[PDB]
Amino acid sequence: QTKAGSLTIVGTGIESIGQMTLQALSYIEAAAKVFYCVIDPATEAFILTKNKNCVDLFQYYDNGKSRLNTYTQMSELMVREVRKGLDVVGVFYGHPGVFVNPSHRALAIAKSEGYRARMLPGVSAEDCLFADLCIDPSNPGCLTYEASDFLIRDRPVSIHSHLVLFQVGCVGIADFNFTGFDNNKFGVLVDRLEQEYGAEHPVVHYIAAMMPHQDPVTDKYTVAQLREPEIAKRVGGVSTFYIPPKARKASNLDIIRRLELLPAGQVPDKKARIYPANQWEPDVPEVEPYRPSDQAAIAQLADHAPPEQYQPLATSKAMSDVMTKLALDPKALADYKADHRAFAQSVPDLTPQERAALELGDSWAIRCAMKNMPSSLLDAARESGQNGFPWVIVVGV
Amino acid sequence: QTKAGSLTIVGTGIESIGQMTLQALSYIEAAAKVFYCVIDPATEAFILTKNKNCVDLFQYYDNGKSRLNTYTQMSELMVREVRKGLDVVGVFYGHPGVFVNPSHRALAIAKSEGYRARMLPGVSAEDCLFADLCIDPSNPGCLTYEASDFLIRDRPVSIHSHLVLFQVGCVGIADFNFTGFDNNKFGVLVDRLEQEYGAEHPVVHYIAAMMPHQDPVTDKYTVAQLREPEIAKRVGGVSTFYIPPKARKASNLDIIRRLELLPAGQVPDKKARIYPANQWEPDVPEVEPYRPSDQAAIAQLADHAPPEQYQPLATSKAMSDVMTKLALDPKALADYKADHRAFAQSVPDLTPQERAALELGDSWAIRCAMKNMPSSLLDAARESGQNGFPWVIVVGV
Ligand SMILES: Nc1ncnc2c1ncn2[C@@H]1O[C@H](CSCC[C@H](N)C(=O)O)[C@@H](O)[C@H]1O
Ligand SMILES: Nc1ncnc2c1ncn2[C@@H]1O[C@H](CSCC[C@H](N)C(=O)O)[C@@H](O)[C@H]1O
Ligand SMILES: O=C(O)CN(CCN(CC(=O)O)CC(=O)O)CC(=O)O
Ligand SMILES: [Mg+2]
Ligand SMILES: [Mg+2]
Ligand SMILES: [Mg+2]
Ligand SMILES: [Mg+2]
Repeated sequence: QTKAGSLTIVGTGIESIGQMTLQALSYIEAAAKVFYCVIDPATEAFILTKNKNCVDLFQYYDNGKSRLNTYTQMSELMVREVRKGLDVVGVFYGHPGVFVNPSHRALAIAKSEGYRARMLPGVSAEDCLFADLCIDPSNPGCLTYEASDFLIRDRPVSIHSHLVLFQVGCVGIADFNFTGFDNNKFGVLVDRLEQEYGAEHPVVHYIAAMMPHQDPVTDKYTVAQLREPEIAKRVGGVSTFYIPPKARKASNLDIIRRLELLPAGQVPDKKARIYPANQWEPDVPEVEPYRPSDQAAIAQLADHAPPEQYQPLATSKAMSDVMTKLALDPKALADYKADHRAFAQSVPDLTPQERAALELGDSWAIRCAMKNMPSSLLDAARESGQNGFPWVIVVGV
Repeated sequence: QTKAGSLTIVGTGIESIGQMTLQALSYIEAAAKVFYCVIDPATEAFILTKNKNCVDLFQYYDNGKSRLNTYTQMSELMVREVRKGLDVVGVFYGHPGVFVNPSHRALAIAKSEGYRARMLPGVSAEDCLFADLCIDPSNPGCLTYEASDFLIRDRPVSIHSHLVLFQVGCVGIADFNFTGFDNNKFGVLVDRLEQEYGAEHPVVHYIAAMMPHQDPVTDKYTVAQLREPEIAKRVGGVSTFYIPPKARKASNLDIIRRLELLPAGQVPDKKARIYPANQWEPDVPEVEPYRPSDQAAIAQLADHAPPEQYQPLATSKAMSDVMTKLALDPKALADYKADHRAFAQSVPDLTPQERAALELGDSWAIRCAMKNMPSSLLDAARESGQNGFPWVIVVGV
């Protein structure tokens, strides 16, 4: 049925220790063997306190050694231990599948040979970028590329959307050196940005803080300023560029008609923007945070009561404790998945409904047991024909 | 100098409890007041065990009430408490700035009025998508849009890169209903996908697991199949689409020359792919994981030793403990930032070098204190002219 051995690949996030997820920590602690690739030493020291059997993958880089040969070796070290029947965890900084080769290789090999294989997501450098630069990828869309790939494959830009470029400090480099990369082809990237955006358009040099007390680098330059030797020298191995839009894109009349966004009149202007505006975009006008409509909405707070169809939390200590244990104890989760009914029978202090919900394991049953559903909602809701009960959208266009 | 009151906005991730970051948890526990917007009840119950003063923001939605008026109210509830001098935490599921309006509004208002304001990144639905579908945004680039915005602004697609569309279950809808959205304009999205990709191109319906024991939905359909009523009905409020590339893009000869990727010969073919290949892409041929070059690299593992310029961890329990405390205790971090020297003096058992590094607070000093730097590296490295010491790149194109 199920052969011995598994591979779980997890992330640490970017900022030391704090940006690791609770589940990444729990799998590191439970593992028989840990392999890791991180930048900062505080995160390294933290990992070594959590498991007695760790190996640093960074020792498999070398001067003039092809990165592809290093990545083949990193992946094989992990899969060898999986073949021996061990529960193996690989750890990469940030998100372990965002701009990472050996994680995807090791997982695909493990899966093809019939072992359990999973990647757990983490916080990427792009996630940090959205938080520190105060932008949302939804407004007005986001394009993300590797800088060398961007140039070699002539990947398209959209002047109306966000652009994010990773690896701007090693344009055209296939190998490794411990002292760092000589970024002498950086001018080729700058020529492309001049062609697409113009010499006076802004580019933001972004470096997320790796230690908890440090501030991020968020330095705006013109495309032309990147040609200056003193500025170009600041771009290194953990540098990312953000290039904001040049203009606002107009609406399509045919789509406005078919989606019925009309009172036989007209919608707002393409530059009638929702507060707040993108502060990096050139010549962006100031947007009013408290318009008359905003003021009227705030005035309604005084007499507000929860709507009749709102579903209040109504659970117990015993149920909350078991759901927390399933999220934070990998051994308990494996036991539950192997036999829902046996596991559910063994949990003390659960109510009859709570016990029945765990026996089934269905999402809607568990939700039903933990939230009170009013009669007004169920009379209008249409339950059978959950799939159609989680509706929490927090943005509008 | 510094007025009373602060706003910190944090995320919970997508999968219940486990995908919260260690720092998000620590700020929730330290807060004077917590405001939250989450989908699953186990995460809600968990938050309420961590702070005694919480408010559910979901109660400010209502039937036929504009989402913009709800978002104005959500933001004002948070900022009102900041103005009173309290340390306030707002909590949104996933990443709190990815497809979220009220977080960016509240933070911008707080910052403009002179209060401390910060967003901490979290794990988004797109982060989960990369992990569960086994793709990397770097290969071959990624475009991300809101589905209604995609249609109304006629946003461009690239047939050679990844495409991700959020909010495919509420095409054209500006308001709210507790029983869910009537997605009767879904056919308009399908027409656009047919125009761009063709009727037989794959589309993956993705729903990340929200509870720890459930599997994700990863269902492939043709564009044509989305017109069938039984399939269209499965798309809801937590549905995202992934559309894989149609073809491989060729290399630019001028860039190959200027980056010097030539031995007076030729590079690999545009479909000479690195293992593993994208399994969702149509008519993708099978790629060999163990080529002769892979086999030779693995053979070198037997006689491997760490290179002479490798930097081993060399720290102490006292130093590791303080760096962990700064990441996990917001009060300790604030104390350290207010007076580096006073804080550093008060930590017992630190060595002279460790103590001096904390007094300074500079990244390179702390790194120097925790890692042994060999003489071979420093003779070639060029320290002064760290910025140019973190070089850990884990992918090649
Ligand atoms: N502290 C930091 N700030 C900004 N970008 C960073 C960074 N650390 C790494 N990067 C980006 O990531 C590239 C290395 S690739 C590894 C990325 C990592 N898995 C992640 O999830 O983000 C760098 O060249 C840079 O573009
Ligand atoms: N469990 C899930 N699986 C896939 N997509 C999801 C999801 N939950 C939310 N989404 C996506 O997010 C949209 C709501 S917008 C909020 C997104 C959230 N802040 C995040 O970081 O991901 C949904 O319409 C859907 O496109
Ligand atoms: O050639 C294409 O197909 C790509 N663009 C063509 C126009 N490109 C060129 C560019 O990036 O400048 C975008 C544009 O400028 O309109 C249209 C499309 O999305 O299919
Ligand atoms: Mg993690
Ligand atoms: Mg253009
Ligand atoms: Mg979080
Ligand atoms: Mg096209």
